Amino acid sequence: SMHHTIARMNAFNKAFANAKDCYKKMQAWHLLNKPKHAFFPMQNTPALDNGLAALYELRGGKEDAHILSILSRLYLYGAWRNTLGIYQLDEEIIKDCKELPDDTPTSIFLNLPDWCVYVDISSAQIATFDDGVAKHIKGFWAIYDIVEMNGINHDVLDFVVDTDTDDNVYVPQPFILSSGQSVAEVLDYGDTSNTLIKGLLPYLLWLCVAEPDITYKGLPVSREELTRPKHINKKTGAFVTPSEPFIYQIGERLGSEVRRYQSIIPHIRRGHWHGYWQGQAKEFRVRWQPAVFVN
Amino acid sequence: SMHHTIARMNAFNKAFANAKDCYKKMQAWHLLNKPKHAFFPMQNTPALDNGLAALYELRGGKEDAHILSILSRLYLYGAWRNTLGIYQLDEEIIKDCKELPDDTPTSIFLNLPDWCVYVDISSAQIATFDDGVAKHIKGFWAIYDIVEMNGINHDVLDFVVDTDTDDNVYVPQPFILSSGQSVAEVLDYGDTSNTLIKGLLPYLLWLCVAEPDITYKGLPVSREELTRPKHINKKTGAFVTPSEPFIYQIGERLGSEVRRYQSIIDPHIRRGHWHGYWQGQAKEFRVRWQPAVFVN
Repeated sequence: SMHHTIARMNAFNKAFANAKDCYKKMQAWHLLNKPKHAFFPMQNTPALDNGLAALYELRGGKEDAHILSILSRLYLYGAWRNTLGIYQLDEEIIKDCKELPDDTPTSIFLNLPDWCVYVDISSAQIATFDDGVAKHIKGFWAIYDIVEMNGINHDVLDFVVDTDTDDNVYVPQPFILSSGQSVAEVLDYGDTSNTLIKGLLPYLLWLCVAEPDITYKGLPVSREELTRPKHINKKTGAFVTPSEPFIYQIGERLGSEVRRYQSIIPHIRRGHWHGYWQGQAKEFRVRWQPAVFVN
Repeated sequence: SMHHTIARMNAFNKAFANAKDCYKKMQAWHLLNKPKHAFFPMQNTPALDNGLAALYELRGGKEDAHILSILSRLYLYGAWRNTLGIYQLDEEIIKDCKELPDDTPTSIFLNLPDWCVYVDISSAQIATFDDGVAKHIKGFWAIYDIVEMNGINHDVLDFVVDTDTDDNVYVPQPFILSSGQSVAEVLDYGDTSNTLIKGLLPYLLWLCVAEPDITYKGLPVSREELTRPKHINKKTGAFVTPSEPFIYQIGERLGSEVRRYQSIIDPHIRRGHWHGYWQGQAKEFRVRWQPAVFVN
């Protein structure tokens, strides 16, 4: 079957007929500017379509839900349509991804493989509120952004929640990274959004660490393999985009190992992230600590 | 209007006709044993009703959902009906209660005023899963329990989620306090349940700290007042139970200042948070609320 994300993206592309032209504009901007991490800034989305810019210029247009939905979606799909990476977390790893080492640097989240990735965490049974209603979080997109605040561009990681519903709120939730501070400092000093983000970072960390457990159709994908540069027509400048999503498993091998322990039935000590230091010119390391089997 | 918790409790008391007798048995047990914190242990609920005990003895009775629900509800309501304390958190404070310090002792959660309290956190917009469905957490009960694990008694705080739904899962989620350890240790080191509980602890802390903001119908209720001994008919041994809930506000005064600052702004507000610290040998703990401040 077609993934519900792809079906909703296609339906949006039909219902907003200018979407493909907007994606073409975004590509042009990216080729012009060549940003270090993002594909196209959320800030520039109003400029992409003149009718949307006009409606957005009306009083209350900057707080309209439908218009921000379309703009957020243009930003999201414009970055994501170039790779269509879907990463499904193994349930045994879901139940063990709970937190990050509190001293974790924001810089580590600059290590994502693409401009935008989709992460499937449905087994985590996390919910949220598109206000007025509680909904199951099927997954989320992580997508880079460039935000100019008081004269300076800032590296931001935006999170877009996917509840697989018609009225899904696609508005991104930002998480600043352009500082030498830690996750706790950005998140915990400076909140609904922050709480949500703080829950999603342990899952996203798999696409940032040096030693992940990523497989494609059962074959291991190394970190070098994941980062291996993709090949934009060099004589035409056009973008080539996938016709189907690329669906990976994260932590399947690990899960498989855990599933063997449970089959035996004397106890399992679950895995977790583990992080530490490396006085001056210090460094960070985070590695997964696998579940171990005792007695 | 009648609070939904009370309506569901009455409907349960009607649908399970032996409930009141079971509550009387619990009272007798309490008077015999006089535990330090709990009213009646979850462990003894199968013994309360013979038909339920018989169905519980069947293969798969132990894991049956309906039975477990009845037992859970007897345990919950038997303690809670003696006080009917409902504590509603103020919107401005709910929003600033996010976590505790990891160092926070488990012992501090022995400071609750009743055997069982209900906390209304509707505005926190927290959700959960009665499996297959996502639901809004309207509130939760915190209720003490006493559990023998491997031959020894243990002090436990149980959490019961309230989603205000017919098929609500009333099964308690335990949290051990007998250790002398900290929240982070008991929880994180040792999880779905643990995660939920971790989220709930910041709200429950208001009923444990030395300087809370609790008001009843606009009147301050001090910690000494809250903790004052209640009056069991001394000649008869009967329990007297409230006919209506006692509804308190937590953080209403605090919220009012915060509202005030917003009014002026309509300059910034630094939000409040819990703040904790130490007090080398024979050390002690302190937690206090840090209020929101107005800047510029």
